[PDB]
Amino acid sequence: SRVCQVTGKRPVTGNNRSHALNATKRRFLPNLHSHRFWVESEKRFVTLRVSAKGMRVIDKKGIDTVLAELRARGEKY
Amino acid sequence: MKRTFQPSVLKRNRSHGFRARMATKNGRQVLARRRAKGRARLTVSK
Amino acid sequence: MKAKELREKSVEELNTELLNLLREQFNLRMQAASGQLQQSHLLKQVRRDVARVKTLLNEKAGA
Amino acid sequence: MIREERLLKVLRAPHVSEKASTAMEKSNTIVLKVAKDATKAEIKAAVQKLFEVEVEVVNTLVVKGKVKRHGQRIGRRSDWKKAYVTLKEGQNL
Amino acid sequence: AAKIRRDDEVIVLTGKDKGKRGKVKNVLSSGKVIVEGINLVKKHQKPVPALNQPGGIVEKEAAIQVSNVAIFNAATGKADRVGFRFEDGKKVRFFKSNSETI
RNA sequence: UAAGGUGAUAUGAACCGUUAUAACCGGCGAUUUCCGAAUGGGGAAACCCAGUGUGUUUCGACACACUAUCAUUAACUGAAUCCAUAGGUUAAUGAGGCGAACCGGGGGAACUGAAACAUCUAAGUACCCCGAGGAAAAGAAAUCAACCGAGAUUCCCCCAGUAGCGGCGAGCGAACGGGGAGCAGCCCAGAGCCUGAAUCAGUGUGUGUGUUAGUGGAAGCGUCUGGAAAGGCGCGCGAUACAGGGUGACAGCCCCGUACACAAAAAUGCACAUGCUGUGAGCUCGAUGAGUAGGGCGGGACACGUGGUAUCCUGUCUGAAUAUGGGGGGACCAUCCUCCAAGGCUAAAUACUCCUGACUGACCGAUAGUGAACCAGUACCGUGAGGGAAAGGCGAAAAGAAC
RNA sequence: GCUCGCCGGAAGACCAAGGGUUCCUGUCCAACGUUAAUCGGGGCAGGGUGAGUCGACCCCUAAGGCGAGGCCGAAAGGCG
Repeated sequence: SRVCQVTGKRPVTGNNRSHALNATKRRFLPNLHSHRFWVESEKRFVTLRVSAKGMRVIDKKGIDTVLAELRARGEKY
Repeated sequence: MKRTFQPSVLKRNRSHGFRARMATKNGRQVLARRRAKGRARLTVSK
Repeated sequence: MKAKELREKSVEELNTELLNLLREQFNLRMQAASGQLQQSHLLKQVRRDVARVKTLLNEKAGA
Repeated sequence: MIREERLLKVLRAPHVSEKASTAMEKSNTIVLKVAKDATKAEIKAAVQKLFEVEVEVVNTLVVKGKVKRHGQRIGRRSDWKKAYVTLKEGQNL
Repeated sequence: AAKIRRDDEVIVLTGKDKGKRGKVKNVLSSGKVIVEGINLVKKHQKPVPALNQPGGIVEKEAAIQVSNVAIFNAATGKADRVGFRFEDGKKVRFFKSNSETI
C-alpha cells in the first residue's frame, strides 16, 4: 500500500456505467512524490513522501506537522 | 520404453520435504490439516 | 534413598555427582548387563534418590 | 583431561561372544561392545578413564541390529557397535 | 466410611460363599477383594519353572464381591454392626446400633 | 484422605508402605533432550560447522552461559561531514509461532432468482488477505422533530410488510415513535492554585459467597423354590431420603448413592471495606478541531438503482468563517427551529463456544449413533495435496488346556 | 554330483538410478511359491561385516532458488 501519511489516503474501489447502465469495476490510487524541507532541529535537510495535496497541508503549520504528526505515526526521514 | 514415476530420492524431498513445505504458507496448512485429521504420517518423503 | 543431613558443605555432595559419572553408573549398568546379584531393585537405587540431591544442588549457595 | 565426564556413557555391557576370553590367546587385540555411538574421538582414552588400562591401537565397527520384530506393529530394533583394541602386554579389558 | 477393613476378621454373605469366616488379603480396582480361605478355582496352569505343589493343577485363589461382607463378632459366629468415627487418625468404633432415634 | 500401592497389553520374579518422607487427592514450585516461532551461522526437521569469556592445557579440545531479527523509550560511540543521521552498543518495554466459533478493515465469482436477457437479483455470499477483543461494532448528537417536543448506544417484540424504492418488472423496504431487556458519563487540543480527592484496573489484607481435597448421615429377616433370590409366603421396618447403577433371577431398608449435618494450608471468579502502584477530582482563567465544510461533476453507500434526490462516503477541479459563524430540517428560495463536524474513550442487555467441573434425554444401539464403539484417520492407494476400509459381543467366577 | 543343451560385445563383469539383511548357520511351516515343499528374496533365533587416501563429504562453484541493506503490489505476492 502507498505511503500517504498526512492525507490518510488508501486504494479505493468504484464503478463505470454505460448508456445501458452496464457495470465495469475500477480502482483509484494515491499519486505520490518525495519533497525536501528545512526544520533546523535535525540540522540536516529532511526528505518526506506523501500523496498529492499533502505539502499544501504540511505548509499550513510550518514545521509542527513535520516534527510530530507526519513522522511519529508514519515513516522516518 | 517406461511408464509411471521415477524413483529418484532427491525429487522425493525437493517437492514435499519438511523444509520445502514449512518455507511456504500453504505448505504449513498440510501440517495443520494433518494434525487436525490426527494423521501420523505428517511427512511423506519416507 | 534417605539422609539425616540437609544442605551443609554441598561442595562434597556435588563431588559425589562426579563419581556418579566416573564409576557408580558404569559399574551398576555393567553388573546388571552381566546378570550379577540378580536384584531388580538394585538398578532402581539411583532414580528418585539423586533427584533429592540435584534439587538441593539447585540452591548449593549458602551451604 | 580434555572432555567432560558426562561423555563416558560407554562400555556398559560384556561382549556377546564366548570369543571374549580367547581373542588374546589368538592375537594381541581384544573385543568390546559399545552403544549406538562409540565415542571414536575419546574411546582410546576412555579405557584409562574407566579401567586404568591403556591400548596401542583402536578400531570401531557397526553390527546392524536387523528390523523384523512384530509382523504388523513393526517394533523398533536398535543397532550396536563393536571395538577392536590392541594390548601391548595385558589381557583383561 | 469403610465397612470391611483388613484390621480384623470378616464374614462373607455373598454369591458362592456365605456364612463363612476369613480376613482381607488385598483390594482390587472398582471395589473387589481377595479373602483368606475362600473356596478357590481348579486352574490348569500352562507349564512354568515355578514350584506348583505335588501332582497336577495349582488350585488358585479367586477374587470376590465386597458389597455383601460384614465384620465377624467371634462370640457366637455372627455378623456385628457398630459404626465408626474418628478425626485425623485410624478409625474408631462408635457403637450406635442401639435403636435410639424417633 | 490414610492402608494401601509400584500405567497398560502382561504374565513372572521383585520391591515400597500400613506411625509422620508408600501410592492417592487439593494447591504451589524444581528439572524440562533434539527438532519446531526456533533465535550463533549453515541444512536434507530431530543434522553439520564456529567464536568470545571462564576452567586447564606442553595449547589439541571439551564443559560452563552465551551470540537471531525489527520497532519504541533512555543514553554512549558514530560514514561521506561539518553539525546530524544510517551502522555499532547497554538497560527497559513491545512484536515473532499455533488454535474452535463469534468479530473489525480490505479483496471478491459463477451458477442462480427475473419461467429467455442485458439495469436489477445472485453477492459483498462462497472464498481469500491483513488483524482485534471478551466480546467486536455502536454511544453521551454539527440527529430527528415542527410549534407540541423527543433526546446517549444496543438487542428482542411492535410501528409494517406501512412510508417509500423498483427494466414500476421480478423483487426491495425505512426510520421517528410505543412495549421490554441493560443503567455511571468524561477527557484532549494548558496550566495555575488545589491535592489526593469521587473514582477505576491490577493485587494484598479482612469478611461474605461460588469453585478445586474430604468426612459424617434412615430402615428386611427367615423359609420354600432354584445354579443362585431381593420371587412366593409370613408379615415387617424407614422417609426433609423410593433417581441412576451394582451384589449368582428384578433388596426403599446388602452395597454405591440420595434428603440432612460440618469446615479452611494454598489457588481463583464475584461483592462490600480498604492499604499499595498507576491514572484521576475541584475551582479559575485560557484554547478550540481547515485541502475540509462549502461550490460543481463522476461513482459508491443508505430501504431508496438519478428521479420530481437531500443524507453519508470519496475520485477530481474549485475552496471558508468564528457564533445572527457554520452543517441540517430529503430539487430550490425566503422565513423559523435545531445541533456544533473537521479529535477520542466507555458497562451492560447483543454475537459465539475449542475448553474446567458436573447433570440429564418420548436419544441411537453395529446397514443406527461421530470417517471412526476394537492401538481406525490405522491398514491400503496416491508425484502430491488428498482420499480411506473390513473386523463390536462368554461366565457367578478365568475357573483357558493340568495331562 | 555328472551330462547334454543355450547366451557369449551377452543371457559375462562393473559404475549409476534405486533397493536394504537377502551375506554365513540352526530352526519352523499359521501365510507365499501358478503343480510337492524337505528349500528360502518366507516365519523365529544365532554368526560376521575396522578406509583421512574408493562413495558421501569438504574447499572452489555454473545455471539457478532464497535474500540483509533497498524499492513495488488493497493483498496472496513482485524484483534484485
